[PDB]
Amino acid sequence: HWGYGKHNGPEHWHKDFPIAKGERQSPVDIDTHTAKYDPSLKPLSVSYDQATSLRILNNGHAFNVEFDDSQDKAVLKGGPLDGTYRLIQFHFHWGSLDGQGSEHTVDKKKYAAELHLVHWNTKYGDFGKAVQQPDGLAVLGIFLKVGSAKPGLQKVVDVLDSIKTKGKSADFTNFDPRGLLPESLDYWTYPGSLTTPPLLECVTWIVLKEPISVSSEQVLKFRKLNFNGEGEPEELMVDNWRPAQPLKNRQIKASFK
Ligand SMILES: CC(=O)c1ccc(S(=O)(=O)NC(=O)NC2CCCCC2)cc1
Ligand SMILES: [Zn+2]
Repeated sequence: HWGYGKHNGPEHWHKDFPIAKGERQSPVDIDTHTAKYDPSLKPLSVSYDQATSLRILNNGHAFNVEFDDSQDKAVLKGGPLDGTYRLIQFHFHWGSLDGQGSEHTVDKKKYAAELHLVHWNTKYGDFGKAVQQPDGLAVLGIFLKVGSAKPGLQKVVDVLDSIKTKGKSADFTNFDPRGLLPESLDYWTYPGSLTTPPLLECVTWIVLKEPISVSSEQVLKFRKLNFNGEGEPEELMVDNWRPAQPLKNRQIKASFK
């Protein structure tokens, strides 16, 4: 099936998933100087107090921390969003080296990695139905650079030896994702897509300006992960990112001057 190699990589995806060359594909380059401050943007409300992690999954693409999205416990609202969006999962995309890994770029700049806190609109009832809708998902994009450790990322780093290969999963309760947030909620926003197949055009994107600092050792653990399944030739999970896509008929709004 699809992957990130020479033969199944992003440039091959359009064959099985035509929308890949569609009209609102993610990620994009964020031209910070082309983006308009939008006064009419309401403030971003990130309400992660009752957030309930359950499991961590290696799906052979990335790893997902899954949350109990059976009630309004950890929600994204305000900003550009109309209604309430439930956190289902977060995952990263990262590089073979520190000079790459991010999917979104800022004035063509690539970060070491990028966090997707994935939420779905509660008016659609569930995630599968939400991705069928243009306003179905809100993804909170956060850039990772290498420097200081993120203390609140270490619990996730420590358990990754337990989910080394495709398919493997671990109980992962009580993780507080507020420890992955930067200081500032300043953000760009655009209409966009899932960045992997099926690349559905169901995403309101919210990328924070302020990156979080992770340690080289924290990112080195992500790179020790495996695309392949247990008992298979070792392919290291690195450069699991989609390059920037054509902006087409889209304006990127900013929450700040
Ligand atoms: C753009 C973006 O953030 C996003 C892309 C795909 C999906 S999905 O297809 O609904 N999720 C998964 O089942 N897999 C996950 C995701 C892709 C890597 C981590 C693993 C969810 C969010
Ligand atoms: Zn993602």
